[PDB]
Amino acid sequence: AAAALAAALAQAL
Repeated sequence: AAAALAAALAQAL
């Protein structure tokens, strides 16, 4: 998840 979520955030912002 750490990977999944970090990327989620990066892209969102």
